[PDB]
Amino acid sequence: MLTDPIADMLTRIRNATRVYKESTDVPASRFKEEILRILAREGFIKGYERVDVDGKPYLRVYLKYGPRRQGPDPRPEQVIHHIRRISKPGRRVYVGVKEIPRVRRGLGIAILSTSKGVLTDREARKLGVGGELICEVW
Amino acid sequence: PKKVLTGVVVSDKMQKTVTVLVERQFPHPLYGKVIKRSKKYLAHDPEEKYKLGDVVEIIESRPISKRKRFRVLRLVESGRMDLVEKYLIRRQNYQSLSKRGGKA
Amino acid sequence: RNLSALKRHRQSLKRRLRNKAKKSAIKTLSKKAIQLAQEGKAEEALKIMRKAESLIDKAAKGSTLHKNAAARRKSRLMRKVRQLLEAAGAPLIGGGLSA
Amino acid sequence: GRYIGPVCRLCRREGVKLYLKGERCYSPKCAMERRPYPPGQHGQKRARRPSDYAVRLREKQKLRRIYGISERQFRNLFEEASKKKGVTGSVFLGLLESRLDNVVYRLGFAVSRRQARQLVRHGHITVNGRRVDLPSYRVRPGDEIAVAEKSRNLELIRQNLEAMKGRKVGPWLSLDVEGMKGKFLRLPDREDLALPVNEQLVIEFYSR
Amino acid sequence: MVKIRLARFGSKHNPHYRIVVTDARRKRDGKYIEKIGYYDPRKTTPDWLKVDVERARYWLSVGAQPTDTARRLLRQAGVFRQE
Amino acid sequence: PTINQLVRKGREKVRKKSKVPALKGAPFRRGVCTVVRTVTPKKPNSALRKVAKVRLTSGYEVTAYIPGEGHNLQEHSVVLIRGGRVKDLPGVRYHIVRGVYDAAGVKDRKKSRSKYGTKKPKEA
RNA sequence: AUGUGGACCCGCCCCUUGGGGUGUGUCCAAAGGGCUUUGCCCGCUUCCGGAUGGGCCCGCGUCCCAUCAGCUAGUUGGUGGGGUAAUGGCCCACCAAGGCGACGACGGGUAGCCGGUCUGAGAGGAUGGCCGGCCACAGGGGCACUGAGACACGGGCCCCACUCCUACGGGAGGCAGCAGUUAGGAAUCUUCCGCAAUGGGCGCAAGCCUGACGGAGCGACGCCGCUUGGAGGAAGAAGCCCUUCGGGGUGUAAACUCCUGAACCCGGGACGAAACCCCCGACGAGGGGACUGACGGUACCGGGGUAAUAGCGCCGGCCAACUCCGUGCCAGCAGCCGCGGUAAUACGGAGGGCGCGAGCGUUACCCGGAUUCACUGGGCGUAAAGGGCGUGUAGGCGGCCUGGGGCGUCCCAUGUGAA
Ligand SMILES: [Mg+2]
Ligand SMILES: [Mg+2]
Ligand SMILES: [Mg+2]
Ligand SMILES: [Mg+2]
Ligand SMILES: [Mg+2]
Ligand SMILES: [Mg+2]
Ligand SMILES: [Mg+2]
Ligand SMILES: [Mg+2]
Ligand SMILES: [Mg+2]
Ligand SMILES: [Mg+2]
Ligand SMILES: [Mg+2]
Ligand SMILES: [Mg+2]
Ligand SMILES: [Mg+2]
Ligand SMILES: [Mg+2]
Ligand SMILES: [Mg+2]
Ligand SMILES: [Mg+2]
Ligand SMILES: [Mg+2]
Ligand SMILES: [Mg+2]
Ligand SMILES: [Mg+2]
Ligand SMILES: [Mg+2]
Ligand SMILES: [Mg+2]
Ligand SMILES: [Mg+2]
Ligand SMILES: [Mg+2]
Ligand SMILES: [Mg+2]
Ligand SMILES: [Mg+2]
Ligand SMILES: [Mg+2]
Ligand SMILES: [Mg+2]
Ligand SMILES: [Mg+2]
Repeated sequence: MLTDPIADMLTRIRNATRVYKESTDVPASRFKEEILRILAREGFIKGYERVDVDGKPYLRVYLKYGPRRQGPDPRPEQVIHHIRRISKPGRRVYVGVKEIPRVRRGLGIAILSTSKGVLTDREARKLGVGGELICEVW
Repeated sequence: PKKVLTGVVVSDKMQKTVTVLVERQFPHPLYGKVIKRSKKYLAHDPEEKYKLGDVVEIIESRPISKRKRFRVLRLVESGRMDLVEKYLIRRQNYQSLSKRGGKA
Repeated sequence: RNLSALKRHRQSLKRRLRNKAKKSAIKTLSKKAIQLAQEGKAEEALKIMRKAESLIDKAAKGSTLHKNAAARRKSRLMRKVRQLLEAAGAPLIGGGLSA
Repeated sequence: GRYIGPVCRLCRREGVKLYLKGERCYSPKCAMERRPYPPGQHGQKRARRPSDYAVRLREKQKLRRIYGISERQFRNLFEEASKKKGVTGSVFLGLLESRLDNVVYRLGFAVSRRQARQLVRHGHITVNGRRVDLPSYRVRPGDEIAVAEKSRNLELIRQNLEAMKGRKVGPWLSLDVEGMKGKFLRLPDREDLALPVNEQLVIEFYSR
Repeated sequence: MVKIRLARFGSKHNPHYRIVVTDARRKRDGKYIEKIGYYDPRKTTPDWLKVDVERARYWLSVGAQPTDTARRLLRQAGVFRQE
Repeated sequence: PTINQLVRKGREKVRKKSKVPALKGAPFRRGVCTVVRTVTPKKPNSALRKVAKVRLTSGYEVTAYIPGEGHNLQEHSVVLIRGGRVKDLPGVRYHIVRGVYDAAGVKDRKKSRSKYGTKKPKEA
């Protein structure tokens, strides 16, 4: 089976960006959707949209990259240097609001899910909740 | 607050007493994985009223015998031998594990 | 040598002997009441149980029993005594019992 | 301990001019003056590029041997400015300059720190009217450092406090030449010191 | 019984006591019940005797017994306001 | 290992195996000197090395190096042992304390004198 | 006898495990002493309440070995009784046939646990010594007595071992209380002062007891403060340095240039001690000088006054610091790599130098570095490591959507986290 949908998506993204694809398809989940909302609003992708593939729901994800650099290897800088699933099945990770990590001195985010909903760290430190740490994305 | 526990009757072969299997899940100190774990309680059944299979609430009581310091508070949901079976099977795997074979 | 507080030991003996009699009094008086109750001799049986409850509380005045050690010995006694008189008896003198 | 041996052989080993002979390391004979090569039957041969350790070391014996302090007191001090709030580098120097044997040297009562030490040890110095005979006593700000009533008429004081006429003191001391009573206004800052020392190494040396 | 005494907490040649509620059977310097003051017998500090006087009244009301010296300091703070 | 495996089994820690069974892990043992033999070193060296089979109060029977120049270690002299493998003799993992009991300290040394247990030269 | 009241059996109601009220019957109290003598003091009996101290029960946490896998007969439960302050197979008769175990039972090994301590950036690792809390023991085993409390260290009985007395029948002992002796050991202190302070027992009090304690003694064992202050040349009966009996350094570094003044001497001399008690007011009233100091004539303050202990390790690289001579795989060095075979900065001396300094080195043990048991944070084609392959039990893990619960998870308040 698939044993981890969020990890799966987070990877599909990481993989597709390394080859500088335009979009990339991920099978749809109200939860995965709620995460990409953050990735857009924090500026790591251009956005997602609910396209249907073989009559089955997916989520085209339009990726951003930096500008065409110079010298040998002209390939552009990634907007997503790093992306890592943290709490995984059989290894659930929960932080209270006192223990939420500051990723990369704030030059990057940590998505996490709470009783108030899926938020970034700066957001969840604002409302004073903690929860299931889902991933870093510096 | 006298401790209160929720669990499954797994034995009725005693007079006025039932064995309760209280499960307790909790995260592991070093590795933080959430781990199930369980413990059996002998509980006071004054009217051989709780029959093998159901889920009850166990309450901390004045001692009644050796190793028997709980009375049965109230039934939660009735029969469900899926848990007894899971427990009865677990007990039967010991049939192997010895010096020879057994039942898997 | 010769700590003069072995005088404490001289007293323990003198006390031990005082207690030990009061116990035996209660013991052989309490059996006598039960055994008079297992025969319907209700008058004599309460005449003696009443005496026994008394030595019980008296013996609980000093250190010999004190506490509910006495209470218990009275509870066990009147309970046994009444039941046996209830195998056909009718408490005649009914001294220490209330019905 | 206190070292206490031939001094103007350390002027030479650290290679930096040092004022341990207080009066004499000014006139053309600090030994540094026209003999700046290290001591021993080797001071003139060519020096190989030192290891980063030797650099950190020499930079530390430099600072320590300026104040004439046992390594026991020194490390115990650094480890305090580490635990202390603020920049661990400079706090150190403020503690070293808060030592009463040094303050008495900075206020121009003796010519060297060495002679200054001996004036504390012999109860010629008072802090806030009371006598003090401890070269390691830590002067705080607002502490007026006087000279003993008994010793006011003493030879060395008359001579050494006289030459103080005209000279300026740090922008954290305030001496009064008349009653021979200076005052500790403020904990000195790094730029207040002209110490030919790079504490950044001294920090690194103990971070080993 | 329960008492109110002094438990010595200074240094050699430097005494500092702690007025304390404690069961008499207990060690002098061991686990007491409640601290209710301190006493520096050499008056080296301008505030060399403090007493939670509210509290002393509570322990004296359930039958704490002071030592002769503990009773001194209680009167000095005016625990029993003899007037 | 998976996380479930660390949970089930786990990590196992490391034992200290002492390279000096001076029994009670004391810092020195007394011993009565038996054989005061002479051994030839190994791999890349050559010499006549002074060793000593020692009978320990710890009931042990171990061989130990006699540091310094000459000794004075008879068939029955008594001696003190400390730690110290000698790289060159195998089986020798202890030293003798020059300057204690029958093993008189080295004579006429002027340098490393607190080892070899030579008193201060009377040069004062 | 008296019954304020309390205990017991039946009940009656409230409560809900044996909590509180209530009726009949029964049962249970007591101690006297002193007086500045008929009214004060300290006692005495029953009952309720408080406070302190403690018993028992439960959840959770608490080292290693699976080359320990099955364990259990009072063993698991029941009724009844015994025992206890009280629950309970704690104990006993009778009945049922149960209980525990791979989430490690049974066995073996090791060990007092903790507040803490050491280390580490942290997670973690190591530890439990002083101080404080709890437990256990008092030559070894067992048992009860007395009592509020003991299964009782300086109490009792019995048995076992050791020592001592013995008229040979029988007796006496127990420092793991302060000191001290002895043995063992690498190694661990004075048969000291004192009841002044704090604390304890008893006493109406005066007081008495207190190797609890407060002190002093010994030992660089530890920490912290402090002294040895510093301006000058160099003839080897076997003993002053550097190109051959030869080339500078030691080195501003002195056996003596002034200054100050450790030790030492002389005199003053304490805090710690105000209560208990006496005295007026009522036997706790701002009066007690009633009196009290072991440490100790010490700390500390003032006068006099001497130039007045330096040692230990290291100098091939790691690792700060180099030359001469002697020695020739010898004597020896050595933490690891290594040096010595005639030209040695590595051995041994010397001069010089580096590090620390009343200490400096060696050994031992713990953490570190070691991301080398890797949760943070490692690996397994060839370096160590994929099970010869499958089937599948327990276990771990689990696609999309909706709704309920709120066990996990999160937040606020709160109690606790003693010193
Ligand atoms: Mg008596
Ligand atoms: Mg009567
Ligand atoms: Mg043990
Ligand atoms: Mg013994
Ligand atoms: Mg009593
Ligand atoms: Mg008794
Ligand atoms: Mg006793
Ligand atoms: Mg004894
Ligand atoms: Mg011996
Ligand atoms: Mg007293
Ligand atoms: Mg003492
Ligand atoms: Mg006074
Ligand atoms: Mg008064
Ligand atoms: Mg070097
Ligand atoms: Mg050497
Ligand atoms: Mg040579
Ligand atoms: Mg050499
Ligand atoms: Mg020192
Ligand atoms: Mg590690
Ligand atoms: Mg580590
Ligand atoms: Mg890992
Ligand atoms: Mg590896
Ligand atoms: Mg291989
Ligand atoms: Mg294979
Ligand atoms: Mg799911
Ligand atoms: Mg919840
Ligand atoms: Mg809280
Ligand atoms: Mg605390």
